[PDB]
Amino acid sequence: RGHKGERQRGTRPRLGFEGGQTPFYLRIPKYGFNEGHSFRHQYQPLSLNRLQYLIDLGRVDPTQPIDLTQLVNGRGVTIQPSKRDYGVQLVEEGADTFKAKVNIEVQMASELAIAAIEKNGGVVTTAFYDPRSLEILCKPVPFFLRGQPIPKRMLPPEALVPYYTDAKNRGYLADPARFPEARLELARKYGYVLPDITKDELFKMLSTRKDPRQIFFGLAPGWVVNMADKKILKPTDENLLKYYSS
Amino acid sequence: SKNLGGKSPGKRFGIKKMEGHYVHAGNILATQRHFRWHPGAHVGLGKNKCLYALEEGVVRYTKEVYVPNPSNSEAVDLVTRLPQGAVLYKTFVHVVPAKPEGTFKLVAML
RNA sequence: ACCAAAGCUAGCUCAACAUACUAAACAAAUACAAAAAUACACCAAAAUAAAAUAAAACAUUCACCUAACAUUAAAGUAUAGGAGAUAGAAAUUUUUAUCCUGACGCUAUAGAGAUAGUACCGUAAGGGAAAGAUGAAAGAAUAAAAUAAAAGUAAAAAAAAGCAAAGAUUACCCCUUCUACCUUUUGCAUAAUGGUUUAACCAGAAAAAAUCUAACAAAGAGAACUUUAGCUAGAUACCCCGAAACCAGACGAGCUACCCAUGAGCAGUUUAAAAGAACCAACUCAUCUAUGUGGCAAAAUAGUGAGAAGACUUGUAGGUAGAGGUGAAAAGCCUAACGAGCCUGGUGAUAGCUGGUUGUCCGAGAAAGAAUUUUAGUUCAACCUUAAAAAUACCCCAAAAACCCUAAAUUCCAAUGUAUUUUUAAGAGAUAGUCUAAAAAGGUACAGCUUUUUAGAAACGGAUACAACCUUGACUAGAGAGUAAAAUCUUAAUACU
RNA sequence: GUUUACCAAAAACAUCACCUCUAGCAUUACUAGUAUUAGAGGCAAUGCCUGCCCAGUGACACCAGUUUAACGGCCGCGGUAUUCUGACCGUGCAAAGGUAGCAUAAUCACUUGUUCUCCAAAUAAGGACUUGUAUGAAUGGCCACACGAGGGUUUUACUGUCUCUUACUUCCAAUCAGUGAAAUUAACCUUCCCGUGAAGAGGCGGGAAUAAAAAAAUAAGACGAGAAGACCCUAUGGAGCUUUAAUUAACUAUUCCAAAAGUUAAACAACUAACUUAACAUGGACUAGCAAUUUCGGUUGGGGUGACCUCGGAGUACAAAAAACCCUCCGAGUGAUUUUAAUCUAGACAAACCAGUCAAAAUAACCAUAACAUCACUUAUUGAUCCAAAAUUUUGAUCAACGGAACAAGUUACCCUAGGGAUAACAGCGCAAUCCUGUUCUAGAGUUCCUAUCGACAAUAGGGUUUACGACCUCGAUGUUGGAUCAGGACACCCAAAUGGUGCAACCGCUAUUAAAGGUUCGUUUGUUCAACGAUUAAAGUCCUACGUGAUCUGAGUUCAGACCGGAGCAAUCCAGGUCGGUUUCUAUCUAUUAUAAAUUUCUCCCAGUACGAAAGGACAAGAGAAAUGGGACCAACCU
Ligand SMILES: Nc1nc2c(ncn2[C@@H]2O[C@H](COP(=O)(O)O)[C@@H](O)[C@H]2O)c(=O)[nH]1
Ligand SMILES: [Mg+2]
Ligand SMILES: [Mg+2]
Ligand SMILES: [Mg+2]
Ligand SMILES: [Mg+2]
Ligand SMILES: [Mg+2]
Ligand SMILES: [Mg+2]
Ligand SMILES: [Mg+2]
Ligand SMILES: [Mg+2]
Ligand SMILES: [Mg+2]
Ligand SMILES: [Mg+2]
Ligand SMILES: [Mg+2]
Ligand SMILES: [Mg+2]
Ligand SMILES: [Mg+2]
Ligand SMILES: [Mg+2]
Ligand SMILES: [Mg+2]
Ligand SMILES: [Mg+2]
Ligand SMILES: [Mg+2]
Ligand SMILES: [Mg+2]
Ligand SMILES: [Mg+2]
Ligand SMILES: [Mg+2]
Ligand SMILES: [Mg+2]
Ligand SMILES: [Mg+2]
Ligand SMILES: [Mg+2]
Ligand SMILES: [Mg+2]
Ligand SMILES: [Mg+2]
Ligand SMILES: [Mg+2]
Ligand SMILES: [Mg+2]
Ligand SMILES: [Mg+2]
Ligand SMILES: [Mg+2]
Ligand SMILES: [Mg+2]
Ligand SMILES: [Mg+2]
Ligand SMILES: [Mg+2]
Ligand SMILES: [Mg+2]
Ligand SMILES: [Mg+2]
Ligand SMILES: [Mg+2]
Ligand SMILES: [Mg+2]
Ligand SMILES: [Mg+2]
Ligand SMILES: [Mg+2]
Ligand SMILES: [Mg+2]
Ligand SMILES: [Mg+2]
Ligand SMILES: [Mg+2]
Ligand SMILES: [Mg+2]
Ligand SMILES: [Mg+2]
Ligand SMILES: [Mg+2]
Ligand SMILES: [Mg+2]
Ligand SMILES: [Mg+2]
Ligand SMILES: [Mg+2]
Ligand SMILES: [Mg+2]
Ligand SMILES: [Mg+2]
Ligand SMILES: [Mg+2]
Ligand SMILES: [Mg+2]
Ligand SMILES: [Mg+2]
Ligand SMILES: [Mg+2]
Ligand SMILES: [Mg+2]
Ligand SMILES: [Mg+2]
Ligand SMILES: [Mg+2]
Ligand SMILES: [Mg+2]
Ligand SMILES: [Mg+2]
Ligand SMILES: [Mg+2]
Ligand SMILES: [Mg+2]
Ligand SMILES: [Mg+2]
Ligand SMILES: [Mg+2]
Ligand SMILES: [Mg+2]
Ligand SMILES: [Mg+2]
Ligand SMILES: [Mg+2]
Ligand SMILES: [Mg+2]
Ligand SMILES: [Mg+2]
Ligand SMILES: [Mg+2]
Ligand SMILES: [Mg+2]
Ligand SMILES: [Mg+2]
Ligand SMILES: [Mg+2]
Ligand SMILES: [Mg+2]
Ligand SMILES: [Mg+2]
Ligand SMILES: [Mg+2]
Ligand SMILES: [Mg+2]
Ligand SMILES: [Mg+2]
Ligand SMILES: [Mg+2]
Ligand SMILES: [Mg+2]
Ligand SMILES: [Mg+2]
Ligand SMILES: [Mg+2]
Ligand SMILES: [Mg+2]
Ligand SMILES: [Mg+2]
Ligand SMILES: [Mg+2]
Ligand SMILES: [Mg+2]
Ligand SMILES: [Mg+2]
Ligand SMILES: [Mg+2]
Ligand SMILES: [Mg+2]
Ligand SMILES: [Mg+2]
Ligand SMILES: [Mg+2]
Ligand SMILES: [Mg+2]
Ligand SMILES: [Mg+2]
Ligand SMILES: [Mg+2]
Ligand SMILES: [Mg+2]
Ligand SMILES: [Mg+2]
Ligand SMILES: [Mg+2]
Ligand SMILES: [Mg+2]
Ligand SMILES: [Mg+2]
Ligand SMILES: [Mg+2]
Ligand SMILES: [Mg+2]
Ligand SMILES: [Mg+2]
Ligand SMILES: [Mg+2]
Ligand SMILES: [Mg+2]
Ligand SMILES: [Mg+2]
Ligand SMILES: [Mg+2]
Ligand SMILES: [Mg+2]
Ligand SMILES: [Mg+2]
Ligand SMILES: [Mg+2]
Ligand SMILES: [Mg+2]
Ligand SMILES: [Mg+2]
Ligand SMILES: [Mg+2]
Ligand SMILES: [Mg+2]
Ligand SMILES: [Mg+2]
Ligand SMILES: [Mg+2]
Ligand SMILES: [Mg+2]
Ligand SMILES: [Mg+2]
Ligand SMILES: [Mg+2]
Ligand SMILES: [Mg+2]
Ligand SMILES: [Mg+2]
Ligand SMILES: [Mg+2]
Ligand SMILES: [Mg+2]
Ligand SMILES: [Mg+2]
Ligand SMILES: [Mg+2]
Ligand SMILES: [Mg+2]
Ligand SMILES: [Mg+2]
Ligand SMILES: [Mg+2]
Ligand SMILES: [Mg+2]
Ligand SMILES: [Mg+2]
Ligand SMILES: [Mg+2]
Ligand SMILES: [Mg+2]
Ligand SMILES: [Mg+2]
Ligand SMILES: [Mg+2]
Ligand SMILES: [Mg+2]
Ligand SMILES: [Mg+2]
Ligand SMILES: [Mg+2]
Ligand SMILES: [Mg+2]
Ligand SMILES: [Mg+2]
Ligand SMILES: [Mg+2]
Ligand SMILES: [Mg+2]
Repeated sequence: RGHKGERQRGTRPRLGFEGGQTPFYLRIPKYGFNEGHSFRHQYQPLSLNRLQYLIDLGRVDPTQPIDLTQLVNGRGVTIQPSKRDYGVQLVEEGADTFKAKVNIEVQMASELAIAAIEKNGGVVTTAFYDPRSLEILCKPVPFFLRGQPIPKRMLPPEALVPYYTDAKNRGYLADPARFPEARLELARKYGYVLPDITKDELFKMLSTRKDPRQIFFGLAPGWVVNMADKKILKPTDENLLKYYSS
Repeated sequence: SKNLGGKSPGKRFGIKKMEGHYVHAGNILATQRHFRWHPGAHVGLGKNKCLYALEEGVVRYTKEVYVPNPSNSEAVDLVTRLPQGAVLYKTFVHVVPAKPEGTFKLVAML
């Protein structure tokens, strides 16, 4: 412990304290850096490299439509809504090497990523989930043990609306009239022949959407999953059905 | 008391790179309160009278004849009053440039 | 051989459960001055906790702090703050019965304070102990049985000379060689601190980052997270005693200060007089001196003094209470310490200040640049330690670095002799300095003086003694050897006829 | 009469008396009172008195104005009577300019003012003089009776206080018997000297000494025991007190607005407002009282006072850099001007951090390949975060203690705690400026003549008394002035002895050498050491010893708590200022120590009124005696 002084007695001052000269961490001026950080949106990145590697080893299967829950279940990605993760974003890291044909749904995507999926004859769509929704979507089985109905999917807030309304982004709220046009525009720009998705045998799976108000595939807002009996329960009431279906 | 405020730190004026050293463009060669060393070839002068290298190379010091700019009154007067054989000398710093200016490479054979 | 020594029990501690939570005992007596059968009333009540402390001061602020809502997370996040110290949510999430209750808890200085809230100490509130050891049987005491080991003594006083020993020696001394130990310091044999001695007690505690070991690995974790080799687990860490104080609430006026009630004393002499007159007892004070100074006494004894019908002395019962009371102000007195009582609680107050800090051996190893209500302290550098990566590291010849005059010398660098240096990751101490040689400044061209710069040193050898001068790359054993520095310094002389 | 129970009994307090202020009144104080009363105070009976001032600060009057027996104040410079003075004159400033009295005082210093009285002699006491430029009139001024365990002085008397001690009793004491404590204690096998050393040694070095043990005595040392120094400083430690410190509540009174209860007109002019208020009593303000919370920046050759605290240039720091001082010297806290001086970025300087500095290329601006604002020594002309104002992009600190607490002063001798010999006062040590000694040199003084006696300007060396300087030992204590007692030592000799020189005739002297066995008085005043004075002496030495000596004494003085006076301060309090008063403990463990002698000096009488001298004067040696002191003894008488 040394000898006498403040240190041998155990009393030396707190951490930032410099001995009375104005502390370093306090002489520097305040500036928004971390300003409003808790409210920023966070999209966990997923490269085409990892997606391909996941398909190749048969963690996710390209056969059925790939959404967030499928990515989570393959542990290809990890989402923590508590940290304001709003979902997966698709990045182009493996674009040149990406040979798989998929129906994929992510919450953000880059032009190059999209192009890279189109070239192989698949379909990309950007969908939005609110925090509560997202939480339920990533970990469904713990939600079904909760004993609650399946909540409505919320809309995007005013900031994110212009993103999800554009066919540019293949937004889930976009006008499908614009889709083939923009989709072709991509193929002009990156110089590849755009396949006709219509004439494919898996096409029925490729067109599959969700309702903008719906969390899962083939379930509906307001149902209740009884997992011990392997039954679904649906409201017959008029008010309930009006509320959940609005 | 009578005497006050003699206390100020040293300015660290001096000569940073020495003859024969290697320098990269922008290195400060020397720094000074009055002109002691004058800038020579490839050596820029700062507004505080400090010398810095304009080219990558080797520092050399030299004595040379001093012919002041005719726009400078004082120096011209000093030169004009000299006896007819006399020549002002001063000490200069140069950088002998090391790398060749650039090279010619083969891009494409058409 | 005395004094002594040794037991293993009494009980305790922490949890679990649990019904549910003021035990036991009540014949009489108990709230008259508790323990006293019996007479016309009264009876009752509430007002935010504060401060010590942290902020290195202190003024807003300062978790917990005698108010049920737990748990896994969200999260030390949003927010709140002399926007400082610090403080700090929620939405939203998770939680499967009952039995398997005991103990890597203590064993008489421990564990409860406890054989006991008793003795004892306080007027009171309140404080608060110590203590036990035979055996199956003591309805086996001319008594039988296993330690005889602490300091203290006895058996047995001492015989020149010296930190009490050590080398030794046929031999105890005599000889030779060594300036107790801690702490504190620039420096201690110091005549600086502490200790009579013995036994028993008596003081380093935390896992953010890191390192080490291992699992699994683009993933890992028995949910909530983290991830561009990571994740998970384990292991590695940060003392003890001490103020004057401050705040709240109790208890104190049987001492003493001043009051209120109610009693009691004041003889002789002098005076028309009981006149804050006079002399002088009882009585009350406490002047001066000597004793006494662990005393007869935590304020007395002997003599000597001052008042002695008064603003006098004094008994009994009652009152005023600490931010207060009382005061013919001495800041006096308020239960032997009153510039503001005492006790309990806040409390393990807080101390940059002093003291202390417990096995062995080995590797390396530190004297100060900068800020600072700072110079008794911190936090940064520079050094240094432990790991780890590298590549140059000192040494360094020319050449080179200013203008009037200017020294010893610096800077910078090949070669060459060496093996060091730099980065990376961890980490503290230290930052109150002495003398010697040199360059200067101040002073008295004084200081064992003071302030900087370069160098050195801090022997178990030498300078008799010795910190700093000189010799000397500090290992173990030997009844070998060679060397080093080093031990008395010289002169002391004036005839001129 | 009262007071600090336990260091102060007093000049402090109270007090009769005299004065100010505040009140016109009812069931718990005052008071069962009613202004001839009752509270809050001042001052101190009596007597003579109580002068001038309302500018400041208070308090009344909520502003004017009034108040000093409210806090408090009460001056100069120049010129004048033949001369010192200054009735007079001039002029400045003030709210008034200290009046009467008293006065070297309990009154800053000068001060032991001057003079008279008292004493043989007085820094004492008393009486006068008195500018006290710092007295002074109810924070009272002057006389006075009586009184006082108050403080000073004289006379008588008395005495063991003293010269100068003595005898004897009792208690203690020592021995025997019984019982049986305390502080204390590293271990001790516990000598002396000189040296040394954390600067004062039983323990180190060099020497000396030395059978072992009790018992009784003394106190020089064990920096002896006691109490974590009360002095001093430090601590971002306390507390008490005072305010003109900074923040401001509650409470107590004032004033006001609102609340609450009301009341009036049906208002006025031409063709809604205003006013009211018994006691309670709420919310918000105002002014005071009484208070609450908190603080005393640092550096400093100890603190305090003074000075300083940031930035730059030169020296210190001679040639790369850096480099201190309460070191030596200059500066800065900005002007002036127009060339109004952009954006972005390689690489560097500097550097603990924060801050500072340069700068290529590239863009854009402009001649259409157009980026250093300039001058004043150019270097310095400056300030972080937060927070406030601005709205687009900025601005704001003698935050000058200049790395900056958002906002806080005094004082403590009533003090407290924690520490410090890191830092003062005492003593030691260092040093030797100051001080003291010698020698060296002679210009000069000495009628002439340097050195009989001196000796400027200077020189060399020593001593270690003084005042400092330094801060090295001691702050878990090294108790401090002068006396008393006992003295140990030096010699730099005051006396006694032996001599040299004289501007030595003799007697005196003045010098110098040698010598340390023995001596070195009694009184008046001062606390005093010094010093003055009276009387003497053979002489009344200079010093060292912790300014020897308090476990032997003293306590007058300094240095605690009380109190006056002058002064400073708004006050609390304060002054190297006076004055009165004020607790001085220790049973000895260790060291050390505890009786041989073998004189010393004066003065008489002779020597002789000789030697010597003009005379006045007047010796040495030799020789006889007496005393005194000191050492050692003793009672026949005297005396006790
Ligand atoms: N001048 C100045 N004052 C500041 C600043 N920051 C805080 N303050 C403080 O803010 C307060 C403003 O109130 P003030 O006393 O000026 O009326 C002051 O205490 C002042 O010292 C600043 O940046 N500049
Ligand atoms: Mg220590
Ligand atoms: Mg220290
Ligand atoms: Mg994530
Ligand atoms: Mg300078
Ligand atoms: Mg400097
Ligand atoms: Mg604090
Ligand atoms: Mg602290
Ligand atoms: Mg404090
Ligand atoms: Mg609190
Ligand atoms: Mg705020
Ligand atoms: Mg702060
Ligand atoms: Mg017990
Ligand atoms: Mg017990
Ligand atoms: Mg024994
Ligand atoms: Mg021996
Ligand atoms: Mg010291
Ligand atoms: Mg040290
Ligand atoms: Mg030593
Ligand atoms: Mg000593
Ligand atoms: Mg000793
Ligand atoms: Mg010492
Ligand atoms: Mg001591
Ligand atoms: Mg000792
Ligand atoms: Mg100490
Ligand atoms: Mg000490
Ligand atoms: Mg100790
Ligand atoms: Mg002791
Ligand atoms: Mg960890
Ligand atoms: Mg450790
Ligand atoms: Mg407080
Ligand atoms: Mg405090
Ligand atoms: Mg009573
Ligand atoms: Mg009578
Ligand atoms: Mg009488
Ligand atoms: Mg008596
Ligand atoms: Mg008598
Ligand atoms: Mg009597
Ligand atoms: Mg009498
Ligand atoms: Mg009388
Ligand atoms: Mg009573
Ligand atoms: Mg108080
Ligand atoms: Mg009081
Ligand atoms: Mg009384
Ligand atoms: Mg008084
Ligand atoms: Mg007093
Ligand atoms: Mg008491
Ligand atoms: Mg503590
Ligand atoms: Mg400190
Ligand atoms: Mg060392
Ligand atoms: Mg500061
Ligand atoms: Mg460090
Ligand atoms: Mg060279
Ligand atoms: Mg090299
Ligand atoms: Mg320090
Ligand atoms: Mg020194
Ligand atoms: Mg050195
Ligand atoms: Mg030796
Ligand atoms: Mg060595
Ligand atoms: Mg060696
Ligand atoms: Mg008394
Ligand atoms: Mg009394
Ligand atoms: Mg009296
Ligand atoms: Mg008395
Ligand atoms: Mg009086
Ligand atoms: Mg009158
Ligand atoms: Mg009078
Ligand atoms: Mg008057
Ligand atoms: Mg007035
Ligand atoms: Mg007026
Ligand atoms: Mg007179
Ligand atoms: Mg006087
Ligand atoms: Mg006056
Ligand atoms: Mg007055
Ligand atoms: Mg007066
Ligand atoms: Mg009378
Ligand atoms: Mg009298
Ligand atoms: Mg009297
Ligand atoms: Mg009296
Ligand atoms: Mg007799
Ligand atoms: Mg006996
Ligand atoms: Mg002996
Ligand atoms: Mg000695
Ligand atoms: Mg010896
Ligand atoms: Mg010896
Ligand atoms: Mg003694
Ligand atoms: Mg002594
Ligand atoms: Mg002592
Ligand atoms: Mg102390
Ligand atoms: Mg003292
Ligand atoms: Mg004091
Ligand atoms: Mg400090
Ligand atoms: Mg404080
Ligand atoms: Mg004020
Ligand atoms: Mg407070
Ligand atoms: Mg101060
Ligand atoms: Mg200071
Ligand atoms: Mg000083
Ligand atoms: Mg000094
Ligand atoms: Mg000052
Ligand atoms: Mg550098
Ligand atoms: Mg350019
Ligand atoms: Mg400062
Ligand atoms: Mg500063
Ligand atoms: Mg600075
Ligand atoms: Mg601060
Ligand atoms: Mg006093
Ligand atoms: Mg103390
Ligand atoms: Mg010292
Ligand atoms: Mg020191
Ligand atoms: Mg003393
Ligand atoms: Mg002195
Ligand atoms: Mg002394
Ligand atoms: Mg001294
Ligand atoms: Mg001493
Ligand atoms: Mg000398
Ligand atoms: Mg002459
Ligand atoms: Mg001396
Ligand atoms: Mg000196
Ligand atoms: Mg020193
Ligand atoms: Mg001391
Ligand atoms: Mg001692
Ligand atoms: Mg003598
Ligand atoms: Mg002599
Ligand atoms: Mg003679
Ligand atoms: Mg003598
Ligand atoms: Mg002396
Ligand atoms: Mg003395
Ligand atoms: Mg004395
Ligand atoms: Mg003594
Ligand atoms: Mg005095
Ligand atoms: Mg008296
Ligand atoms: Mg006195
Ligand atoms: Mg005594
Ligand atoms: Mg004895
Ligand atoms: Mg005795
Ligand atoms: Mg004769
Ligand atoms: Mg004749
Ligand atoms: Mg005789």
